Amino acid sequence: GTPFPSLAPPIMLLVDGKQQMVVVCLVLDVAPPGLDSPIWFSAGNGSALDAFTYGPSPATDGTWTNLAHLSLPSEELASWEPLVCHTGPHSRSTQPMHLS
Amino acid sequence: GTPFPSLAPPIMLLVDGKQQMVVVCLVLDVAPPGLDSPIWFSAGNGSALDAFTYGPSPATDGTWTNLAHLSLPSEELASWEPLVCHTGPHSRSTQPMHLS
Amino acid sequence: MGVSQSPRYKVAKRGQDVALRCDPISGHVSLFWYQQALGQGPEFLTYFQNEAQLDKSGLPSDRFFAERPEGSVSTLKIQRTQQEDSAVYLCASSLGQAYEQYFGPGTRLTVTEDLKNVFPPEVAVFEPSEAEISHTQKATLVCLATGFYPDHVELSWWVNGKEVHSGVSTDPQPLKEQPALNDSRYCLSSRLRVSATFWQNPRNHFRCQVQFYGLSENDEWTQDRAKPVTQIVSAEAWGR
Amino acid sequence: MGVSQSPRYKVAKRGQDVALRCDPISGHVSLFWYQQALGQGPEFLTYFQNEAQLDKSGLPSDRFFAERPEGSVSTLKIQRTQQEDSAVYLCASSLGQAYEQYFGPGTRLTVTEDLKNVFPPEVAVFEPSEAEISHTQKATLVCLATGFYPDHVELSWWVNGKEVHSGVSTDPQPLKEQPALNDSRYCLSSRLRVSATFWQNPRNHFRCQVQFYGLSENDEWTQDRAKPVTQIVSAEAWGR
Ligand SMILES: *[C@@H]1O[C@H](CO)[C@@H](O)[C@H](O)[C@H]1NC(C)=O
Ligand SMILES: *[C@@H]1O[C@H](CO)[C@@H](O)[C@H](O)[C@H]1NC(C)=O
Repeated sequence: GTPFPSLAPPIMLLVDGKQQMVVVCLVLDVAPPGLDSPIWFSAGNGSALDAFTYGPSPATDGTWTNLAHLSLPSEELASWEPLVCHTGPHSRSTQPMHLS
Repeated sequence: GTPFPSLAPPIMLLVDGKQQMVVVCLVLDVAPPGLDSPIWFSAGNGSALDAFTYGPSPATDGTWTNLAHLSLPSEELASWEPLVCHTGPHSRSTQPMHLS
Repeated sequence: MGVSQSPRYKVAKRGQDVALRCDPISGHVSLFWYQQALGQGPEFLTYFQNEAQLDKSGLPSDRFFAERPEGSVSTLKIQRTQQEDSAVYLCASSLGQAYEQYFGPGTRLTVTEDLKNVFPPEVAVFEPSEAEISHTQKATLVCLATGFYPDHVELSWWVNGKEVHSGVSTDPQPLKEQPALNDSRYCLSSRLRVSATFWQNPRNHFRCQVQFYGLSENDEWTQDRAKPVTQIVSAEAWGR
Repeated sequence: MGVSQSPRYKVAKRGQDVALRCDPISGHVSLFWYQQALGQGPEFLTYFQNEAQLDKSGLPSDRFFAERPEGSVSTLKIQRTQQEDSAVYLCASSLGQAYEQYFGPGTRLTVTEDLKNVFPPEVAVFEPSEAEISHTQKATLVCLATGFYPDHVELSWWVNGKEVHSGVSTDPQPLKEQPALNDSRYCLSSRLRVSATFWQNPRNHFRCQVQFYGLSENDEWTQDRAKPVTQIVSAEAWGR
């Protein structure tokens, strides 16, 4: 009954000749609500970054977890870093993750 | 971990000057699947009746229940009776319910 | 206290400019506006720092414009609203851009071509079957809210004049009766689970309430038959 | 044994007639055909009683036609398939119309204007964060399958060459990347939860598999870049 987000180690992929920086935030111990635990991210310039959620999913051990990934060029890795994830409900958050 | 359907007492409503026969089937103890426990009905003439499901819903006591209602004129209550509901997975079923 | 928004539910016609409001918690320096649509996470819109906007990246169309003159009250307006505006706009407040956020009820918005598509819920309650009673020694009541548009409803059970939350399990969100058609009505179901000994008591009264939010007073209605305004629809049944 | 259907996944272009098959359990007198669409319950179609159809009420369009000549094998064909045919057709068998039913894997069908809309999944795996490891003493891996159409995929984890099901939690159904657009790609996620002591072992190999079902061999492809055929896409990572 206590939500717990976590920023996973970044991954590097390719799109159109451009190196792509992809990250994801995983919130845990989320109740089984009719609503959910919204997941949004924050950058370095103070701006927020639109992401893609996968919605809460009933785990095999009788729990619920919401997921959301974020994609952005490795070029701008010197402007958004560090990266922060948020969830909840008030809401909850995690520690900044130095992209660099 | 053992699905259990049940035909609830019918109800009488009004649509357009016509008395409407509305019934519903409630399946219980349904697991939390990525799929679900499909609910279909059977009539008297051997034919099946298209219904409307509400999908499995996480109960507050850590369970899942799928629902589905069926509507038909009280005129044809002398052709479809008794009524039967089905669920699962093989599949499961219930006892006939004399509409009349 | 804490963060409150108004209105919570607003249905409007396309081409009709609307306005929203938010009253953050007292002593909160920052203020945020978000947009949830298609189940996606809160998409940033604008940022308010002491009655001053320092960020407007999230804003797609220039039709939107929020103002926080008082410094404690903000107001987001949307001129000539469209269908892509049909979403839930949230509001957050904090001691600053470096502190946790407090969210309010939010504002569910739904725009439509014609306001004639608005309809109240068709609430009906069913009794527990003898099979379930004799097997689990427990009874479960079912409430059904159908043919209502938009999906602006609040279902709640009321046993003996008082609302109950225990044993109450309602669907996460209303389901379109016809997903195929772009414009379709919604449905909803709920389940109240009591003891078989409780349901078998004629004295006990069970009622399923469905708070529907439709058109307000300031909205003209032509159709001679009734008028889908903000109303409630319930269904009751006595124990056996 | 028991009831098997073929194909399990079939993607076709509009105007292209298709054909399905079902091999019921030996000794089963009855045979049924159903249609699941929009999440709705199995909608009856036709009925087979010993190679003989005694009911055809469920059939909407005359384009559909099933035959059971052998009496043990049925075949449902759909001439000039359309978009309203995009659904999961199930098959059931029983000792008679008065006995329980046995269902097969079913046949997921998806029709499209152009077969150029078919795309393989973009599978990628992420490692557990140090925060989750030091807190719960457990590690959770994440797999992501994106940009694939239609939603014909089968995700599974493979630890040390062998597939695992324990601690495996995958999404119920693929989610459209853009729900607004009628034609949109799908996404998918999964979660494998192991012990922190297990993930912290370089020897252990973790792989996320995503079985994608696209176009068969008998389908012509013009686009010079690759060809979205029935293939698998995986992503792996070693423990730390
Ligand atoms: C910060 O934000 C601005 C405005 O979007 C952007 O142009 C810049 O690249 C970012 N990085 C810096 C220089 O702070
Ligand atoms: C049985 O089915 C037929 C065909 O749909 C229908 O016309 C009739 O009303 C039903 N009742 C009887 C007479 O068995």
